[PDB]
Amino acid sequence: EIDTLREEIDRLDAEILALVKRRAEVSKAIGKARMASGGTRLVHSREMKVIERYSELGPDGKDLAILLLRLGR
Amino acid sequence: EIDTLREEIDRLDAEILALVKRRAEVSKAIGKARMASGGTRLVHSREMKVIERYSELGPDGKDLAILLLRLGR
Repeated sequence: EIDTLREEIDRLDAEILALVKRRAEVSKAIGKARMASGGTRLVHSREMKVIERYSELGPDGKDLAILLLRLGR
Repeated sequence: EIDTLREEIDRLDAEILALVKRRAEVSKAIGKARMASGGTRLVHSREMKVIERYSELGPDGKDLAILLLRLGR
């Protein structure tokens, strides 16, 4: 049973890593299109709603959203 | 196009949040079974391999693994 639980963590990490890699590539695409338009970063609106969604995990959820933001350049 | 990219970030965040919530519940299950056996935490072996896997994202990947570990009690 602890074996099968650790195996399930391995699967969840594989999925999370794949999604996070892809979120960074989509974010960098967005940031390139925005910087080619000299557009203003959506820090107070968009990025705050991203943080709010992860905040449901607690304090570590806000820090997680912050890393995801750093990761997306 | 920036609209459709932001929509794809919304989907990736929804998936990541769901997986992270579940990883915390599996981790807490593992930690309960381990503490009921008075077993030694696998800090230097298991948790280091968890950090190594996320390290492929860079430095923010190691911090991400560290949060995932904190999140799983």
